[PDB]
Amino acid sequence: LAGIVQQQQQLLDLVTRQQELLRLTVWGIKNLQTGGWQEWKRKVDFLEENITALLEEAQIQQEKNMYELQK
Amino acid sequence: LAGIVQQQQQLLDLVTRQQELLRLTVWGIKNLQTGGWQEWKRKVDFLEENITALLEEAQIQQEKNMYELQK
Amino acid sequence: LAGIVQQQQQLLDLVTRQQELLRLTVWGIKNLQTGGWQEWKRKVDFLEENITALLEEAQIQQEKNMYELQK
Repeated sequence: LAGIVQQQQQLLDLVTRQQELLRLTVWGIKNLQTGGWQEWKRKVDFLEENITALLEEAQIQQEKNMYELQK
Repeated sequence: LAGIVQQQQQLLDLVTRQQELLRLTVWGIKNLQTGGWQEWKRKVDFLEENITALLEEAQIQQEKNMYELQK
Repeated sequence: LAGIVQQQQQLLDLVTRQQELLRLTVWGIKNLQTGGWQEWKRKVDFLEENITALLEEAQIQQEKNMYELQK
């Protein structure tokens, strides 16, 4: 199971890095933009906040899984 | 294994949410755009369709894993 | 554990496909862009390189996990 848990850490790191890149693409689009943009912004803001929260929760679950593994 | 299966659900939720954000960034780029854009669109369309299909398959696999766990 | 390992492959495939889509959105933004863009580019380049490396590492870990499973 150590390999499976390690793979989950690698996937978590990948999703975290992809979120960093997504944040940059959103910044880029907002910078180029300055219709339906008002609502676009509201949705993007919700997703960014929600994903950030989910990453934190996934990190906590990773730690619990590692704890149960190490114990 | 319950924690590992739960972590897979959290990663699936993260990728799903990131796809929602990606769909919005693609919408934003298309809106700003209106060269090599014709082919860019074809590739983006393929990826969006393929990822959507993969998310469905991952959800089904998650359910099967949860079933085997619960049983 | 076969189902869990298979689910990790599905998540890896999802993240890989999302990276392909992210690469396209970055290309699109760069094409539309032509301030803080110089640094934006430096950060995006770092993330693209780092994520590519992480995908390779995740693929290797997937293979090791599958090996231990098959053996």
